[PDB]
Amino acid sequence: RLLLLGAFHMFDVNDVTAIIFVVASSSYNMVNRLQEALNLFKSIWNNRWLRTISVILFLNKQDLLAEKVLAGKSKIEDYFPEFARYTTPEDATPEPGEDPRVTRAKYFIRDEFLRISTARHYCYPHFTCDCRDIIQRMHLRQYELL
Amino acid sequence: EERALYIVRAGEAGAIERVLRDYSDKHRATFKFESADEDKRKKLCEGIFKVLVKEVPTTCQVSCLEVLRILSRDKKILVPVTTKENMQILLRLAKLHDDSLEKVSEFPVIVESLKCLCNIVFNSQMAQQLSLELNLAAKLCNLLRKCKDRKFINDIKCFDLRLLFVLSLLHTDIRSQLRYELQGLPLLTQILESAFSIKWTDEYESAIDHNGPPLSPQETDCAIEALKALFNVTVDSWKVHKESDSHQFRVMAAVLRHCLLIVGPTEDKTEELHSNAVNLLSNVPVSCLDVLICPMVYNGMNMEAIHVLLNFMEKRIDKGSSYREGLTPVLSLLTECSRAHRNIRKFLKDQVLPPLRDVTNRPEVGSTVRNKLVRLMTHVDLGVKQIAAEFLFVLCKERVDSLLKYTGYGNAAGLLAARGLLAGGRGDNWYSEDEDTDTEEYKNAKPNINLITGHLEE
Repeated sequence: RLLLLGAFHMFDVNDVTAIIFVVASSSYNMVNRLQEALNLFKSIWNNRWLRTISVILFLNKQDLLAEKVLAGKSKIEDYFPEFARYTTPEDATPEPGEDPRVTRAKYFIRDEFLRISTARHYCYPHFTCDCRDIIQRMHLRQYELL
Repeated sequence: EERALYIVRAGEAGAIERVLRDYSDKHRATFKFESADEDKRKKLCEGIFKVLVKEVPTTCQVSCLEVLRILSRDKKILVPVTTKENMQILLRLAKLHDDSLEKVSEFPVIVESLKCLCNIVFNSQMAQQLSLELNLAAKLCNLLRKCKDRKFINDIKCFDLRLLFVLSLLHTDIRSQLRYELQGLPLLTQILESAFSIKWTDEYESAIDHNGPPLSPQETDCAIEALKALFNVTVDSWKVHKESDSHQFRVMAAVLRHCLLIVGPTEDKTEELHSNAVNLLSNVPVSCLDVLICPMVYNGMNMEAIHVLLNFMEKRIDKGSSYREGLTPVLSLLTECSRAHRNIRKFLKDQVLPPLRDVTNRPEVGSTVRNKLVRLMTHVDLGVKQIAAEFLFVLCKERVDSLLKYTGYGNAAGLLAARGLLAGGRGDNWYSEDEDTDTEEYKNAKPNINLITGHLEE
């Protein structure tokens, strides 16, 4: 059985194998909403009665986060001061076909959860929410004038 | 610009050549312009077209076209020079009206005119409408036909194909005429076959010499341009298919299979050629993709192209940049090939997922292909992780238990959540009857294996 603490036989709210945790990735500017989620995750991860149970993490509403970041009316630095001096990890992959701001925001949001777990059970984070258009857009960007 | 125009208005043909050669040498590598001298550039550009009307030696024409190509890099000065007469002059100079190639001294003029046309068409949008009204694609195809087999006409072919690629990328009606009313597929396929020098042994088989010399940069450039144009030609209509086109779609796949088994002059050119070949292969209907295998062997067949594709995918996985535009096409192609044909799936299963012998370490810790593909399943990009999970799902005959045996429930949660199989089960397509394939060590260990992590834990 799998417990669903977020908001095989899966039941919400000793026969426990894994935990599925769901949070909204675009709630960084609501009065915060990521702070409560991170506090809850830190509370559930350090429990002594769950020292052998793994956690699967779902991060949905990614497109809304991308739109909010691209709009520019709201900035993460006004809510998370440490974001100003953040540097990308060593396992990051550059994406020339995307705006760097959304990539940095995604990596920062993942690392916020990952550092709690890294600092025996494990954690698995998953982001949740066309090949023709990807190639066509690439051709238009790499064209060089003679 | 002031000295130039002063002499340009003068008749004499030596001074103009020297002035324009000096101007070309000075500004040969400039791509940024200032707004202080816009009018002085516009006046010179207007004078250049006025000069080209009269009859002048070839040396002056080449210099004028070079200066015009240098000046065409700026969009702000292309407003008052995009009329019909200028485009007609450019087409006349490129022999698109005058369609004779009996003189060898006029080739650089044609090349320069094609370059100027490419620049002007890309920068200006009125030029696209004028090209549509002037029937440019038909004349380009006529020139391509007239260039069937001769000598010293490689650059003309490359820049003709480049102009065709630009026109088909920017405008849709021209794409429709090229696909349907102009018969571009056989012409481009013949161009590719002439580039590769393909000799047929059977209806859809070609002779391969493993000790043959590599290609040349000229042929590599021609092939790259032809593949890039063919991608745009066949992208408009692929969801509708009828039996009348199967022969033409199979010849193309045979040519591409020949392409996947050769090498270029350097490694970068080879990678570019193979990437463009994969991009074109991604458009062909799947029911015509069975000519990739001939009667590395599996069940009395030849399975080398799949090995080449697997090595390409692994080498692109090894580097850690541009996963969205460097991994999705080949993974999608492999998945679609495996889903429809049996021999390809059975050959890939025992190469990517050999029978399990070691359960001491975690699936994502290691340096094999399986470890890399499992590590790719938790990326921050959606398409990459989805296609990476779907490939391994297809290779396991769409059964949940066989997937959890090799990757673990933790790494496979995304696909199970997306497809609704989050509580077990199987897919919809049926492949064949289950068989036993278990190693002896795993049978002893199996009772002490964690489902979520998928390894034997001490």
